Amino acid sequence: MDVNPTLLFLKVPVQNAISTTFPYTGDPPYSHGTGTGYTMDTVNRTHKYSEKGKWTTNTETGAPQLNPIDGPLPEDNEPSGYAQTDCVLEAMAFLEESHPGIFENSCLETMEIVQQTRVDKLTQGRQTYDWTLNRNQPAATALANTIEVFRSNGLTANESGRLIDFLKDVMDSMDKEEMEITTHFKKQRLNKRSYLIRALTLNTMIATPGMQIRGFVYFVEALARSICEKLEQSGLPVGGNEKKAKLANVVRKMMTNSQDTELSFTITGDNTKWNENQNPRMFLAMITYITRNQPEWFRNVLSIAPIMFSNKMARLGKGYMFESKSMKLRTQVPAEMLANIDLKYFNKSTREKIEKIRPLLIDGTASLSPGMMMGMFNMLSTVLGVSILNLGQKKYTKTTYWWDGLQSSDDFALIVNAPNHEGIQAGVDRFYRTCKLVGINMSKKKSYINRTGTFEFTSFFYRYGFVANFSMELPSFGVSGINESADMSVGVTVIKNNMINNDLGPATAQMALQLFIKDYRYTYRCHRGDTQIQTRRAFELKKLWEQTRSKAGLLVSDGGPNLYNIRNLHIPEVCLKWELMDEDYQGRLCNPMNPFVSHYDAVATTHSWIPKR
Amino acid sequence: FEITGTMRRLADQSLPPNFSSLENFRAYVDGFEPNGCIEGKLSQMSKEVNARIEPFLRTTPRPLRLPDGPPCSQRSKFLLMDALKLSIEDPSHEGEGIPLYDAIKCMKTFFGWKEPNIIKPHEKGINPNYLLTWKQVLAELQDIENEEKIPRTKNMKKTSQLKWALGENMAPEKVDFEDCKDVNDLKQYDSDEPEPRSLACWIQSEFNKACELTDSSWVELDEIGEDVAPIEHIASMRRNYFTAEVSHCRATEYIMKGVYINTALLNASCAAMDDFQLIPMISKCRTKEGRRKTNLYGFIIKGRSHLRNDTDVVNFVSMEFSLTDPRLEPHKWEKYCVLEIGDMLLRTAVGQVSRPMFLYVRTNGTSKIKMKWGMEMRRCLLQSLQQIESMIEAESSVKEKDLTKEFFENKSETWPIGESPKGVEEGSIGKVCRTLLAKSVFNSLYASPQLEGFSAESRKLLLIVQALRDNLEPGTFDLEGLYEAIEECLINDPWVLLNASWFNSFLTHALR
Amino acid sequence: IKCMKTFFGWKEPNIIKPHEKGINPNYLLTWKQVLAELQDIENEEKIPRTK
Amino acid sequence: KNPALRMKWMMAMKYPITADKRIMEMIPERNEQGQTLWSKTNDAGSDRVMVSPLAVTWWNRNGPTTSTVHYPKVYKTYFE
Repeated sequence: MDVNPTLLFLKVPVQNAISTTFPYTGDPPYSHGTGTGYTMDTVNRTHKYSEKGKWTTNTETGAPQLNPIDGPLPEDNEPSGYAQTDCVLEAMAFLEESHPGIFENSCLETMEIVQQTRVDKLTQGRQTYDWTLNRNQPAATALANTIEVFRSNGLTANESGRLIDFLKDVMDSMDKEEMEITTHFKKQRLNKRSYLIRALTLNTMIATPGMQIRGFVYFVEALARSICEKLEQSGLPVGGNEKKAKLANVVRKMMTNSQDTELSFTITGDNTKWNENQNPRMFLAMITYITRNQPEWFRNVLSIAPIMFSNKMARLGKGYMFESKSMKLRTQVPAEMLANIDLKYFNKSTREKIEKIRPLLIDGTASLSPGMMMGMFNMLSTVLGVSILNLGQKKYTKTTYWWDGLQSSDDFALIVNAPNHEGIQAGVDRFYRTCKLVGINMSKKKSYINRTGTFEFTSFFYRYGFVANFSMELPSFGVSGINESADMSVGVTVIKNNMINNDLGPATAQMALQLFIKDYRYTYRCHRGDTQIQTRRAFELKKLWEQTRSKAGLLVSDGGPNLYNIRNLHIPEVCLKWELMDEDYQGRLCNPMNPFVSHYDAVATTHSWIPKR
Repeated sequence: FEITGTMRRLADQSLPPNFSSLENFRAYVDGFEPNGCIEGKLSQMSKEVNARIEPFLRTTPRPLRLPDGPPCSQRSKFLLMDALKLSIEDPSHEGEGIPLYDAIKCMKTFFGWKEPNIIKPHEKGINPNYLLTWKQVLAELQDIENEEKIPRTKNMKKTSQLKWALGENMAPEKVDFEDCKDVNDLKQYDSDEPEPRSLACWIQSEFNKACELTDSSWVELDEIGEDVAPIEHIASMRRNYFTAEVSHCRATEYIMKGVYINTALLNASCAAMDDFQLIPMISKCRTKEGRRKTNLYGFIIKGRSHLRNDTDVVNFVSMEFSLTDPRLEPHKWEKYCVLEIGDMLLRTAVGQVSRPMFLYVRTNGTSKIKMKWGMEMRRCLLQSLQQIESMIEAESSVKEKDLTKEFFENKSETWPIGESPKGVEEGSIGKVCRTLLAKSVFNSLYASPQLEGFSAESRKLLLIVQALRDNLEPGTFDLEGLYEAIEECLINDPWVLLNASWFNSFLTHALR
Repeated sequence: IKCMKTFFGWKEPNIIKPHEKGINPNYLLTWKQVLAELQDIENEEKIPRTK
Repeated sequence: KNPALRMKWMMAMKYPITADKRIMEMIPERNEQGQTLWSKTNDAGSDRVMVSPLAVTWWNRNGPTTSTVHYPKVYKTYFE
């Protein structure tokens, strides 16, 4: 008998056992797919899908920027970023018409948010390209570096505390011909061109922007979030429980008025080259349409991020690595040597990349005017997709078929109803061509269509009114490494949050609690006082064991038992046991005069000590 | 708020064509009215831009084309089904024994050592170096009793055979490009496309043996708070029924082996950064009678472990005891050099039998990111459980009842779980649990981007086949593109090739 | 050491029956030193054969 | 970089905890079994003293007791 797990699908439907098709449920230990060659391929692919655009050398940049929009309509099913301004504006107008006043209101909440926005909030972010060291650094240090260099220059208004003044300081740096840096260890000068190019690079790490643009992108993201919160078709930015209902809602909405003779078909669709085709200039048009009949200052603030994304550049990784079979060497080339170099040193495959990319090289940074990068305007792209979906109402198609569905950042599910199969095909084709008009390409290889009742949307497998409830990211059943008192609370809080966010199962949560308690006891040497395992603490923990009458009130760090279950994870351990602790044990454990403490929710006990540094 | 200078002139070029100034475009947008350009541009668009649906019938899907070539070879970091243990019992006074003296105690229980000789030579190595490394390992374990003070850890002598084995001398020099500009053979890393390999039969046997039951308990989980809520009762019932059936599985032994070995490697790398430290391969279990048992699988000699990032590689040499002759399936052991080191005496029901005992030796490399992956293999339990639990809740929704009792307690083995010469066999809920655990463990051990891509791309084909089986009229847009996407991930990995073969078997049996 | 690790009833020592021709605090301190020097074994980089 | 591995390594150390200087006048240097509870060693840059994890259990089983009547009410939401 040759075991075969996949044969379980002969009896169990795939949607029921879909969790067995995910190999890791975590983070695999290779994290590959990044490098200079990948960045070069990405830029070449972006410039290949828009070959029929207009080339123009930028005055302030000097690099050939490509403008593909309003270009020729595509002739085939290949990817194309030849979007149309008029179609985009018409889609925005119809979206605003179907939801009257949404843009105005969203502008009011965006103004409310933008008023009190703090500069310190910009510290919350992933790795940021520091424009001073020309390398990737955490945002908490990038913000400090940029504000200190601005202080060294005539740009010391960002200490006003409001992020608007920081952005104004960023604005004023554009019209200064010399940026000077004094590193307390040298004198550095950047002219107009060098500072401008350094302020418009997307550094590899998927890439990351600089620090001068995170503030600008945050406001447009807030505006798009406000737009999406009023949009039903959007699958963002809701969590898990409020999002699982959207699938059932859209299924029911498309199956109520439909009788038994009108066909309904759903497509579980995926979008191909989502970020290599959408253009910042269309995002500029959408921003302008959204903020019409609005104060000039607010419109001006939100209008610049698409401009920078239209005039951005991509950094070329760290470079390449050579080898020798005679002198035994591993010399490297950095990115800055890819402009002038001998092409024989590379293989056949990389040579074509270099030949295609060479016209776009400017100071070691390729010019990338069309396209985007991974996950920057996800909410805005969701808004555009929802606007395209909105055109499926019978008042817009003017035909016997009509479509509606859900659109996330790049994933979409679309239900179309039509009296006949030919009507279904016509509606699918019309949706496809309408998406093509706006620079949205649907992956034909990754998409499939069937009858309504089963589909998928952002790893949510809907089948006959049921959505599979499993966690795609399992918790860490390990100690945080702070101290005995903090680790218990953090672990139980993590398990509780993961149950209430990722829909972790109760039995899996219980086993995760068991594993966490085992790890905690082995890390802190706090096994139960009645155990036979011998450690350096085992004597003391036993002397506290027999001494204590009510042994169920002892903390786990004190050799006590585990009283945690599904119902108790919101109660801190000290609070959970403050009815079985002995009076003397309570006095000793929570003595304010203990020598271990000195003046995520834990009572201050003697277990809140400070480890060695 | 105003924009002046650089962005005023820069915005004019960040607009759609036929536009000169940002203010002009801004004024134009304010007066825009929908005149119906979308329908006109649809009329102009060519008819070749479509989304034609080709139907998906019961004769449309074809089997995946597995690659051809020489058979695949083992690439695991330790022996899985060929492992041999030297075990010692432990009562209760041995609480925390040093892993080095446990290894010595385990080796002292064997008296069948012979003069080593090379059974299968490595084709890309100096086999006498492996022989000398094994001899040095044996010798340096006897000098321990001859020291004035007993050491806690053993660091090996940096001999020539160890230096060659650990790759301490082939590391080339990091020199700047300016000083080696004019070299006649200075090219970039030869990224020769991996050689495609055929699927061999050993990996299926490995998976078969991974789902079986052993005579020892490998996980001993701690207690939990008392159950009060009904949901706690259901969760405890599911968890206890899962654990009581999976605790004796061989996949759990693989989990424990990985955890212990990777923990020891990480500790040695963090502590003895300059030493050629000897690390025993130790696992601990409980016998059927409740006695602690310590098992020694072999030894690992660690190289220099000056680790700065999580991608820096530690080289090591692994010597593992075995009873399987490497000449039965020599292609599985491409990367090994196998010696004959002793004669084990197995006491079977028909008496004592003497069998050769071999040592499998190979050079391997790990890293901090890989060791942390191996330390947290207990997640394979948490994953496996939620795969069973999600199969219950999904099935218990159509009946709107609880089917936990109807699954574990119902003694009708009703789940198709494997092939057979006669046909498709069926197993019970417990065997299914162990098979899912083994699948998770093998996904962890043979983790690769090819497996990730294959799983992601074959999920869609599985869903399409399911829609066909539901008479939902499935429709595709480019099925050949999907097939080529799947077949791109099948190159040389035995686990991914086995999963593709499993998919082929499911496809040929589902359309009947 | 293994035999001593099986006992957890250790207490603060005190003299029950004093020696009539000796310095009993010396005996108390000798027992305390015996107990203490058996725990310093784990604090050595190499384990000694004899103490 | 990973706090968990650091915590596991540092708990194997002899005096991983820092305490106030006054601890040496509250707990004995060694317990009933001869295990040393703290060492006369200052902190890296402060006046704190090195302390074993055994000292926390010693305090919890032998330290002075005080009044803990208002503790159940100060964390009103947690005890509720």
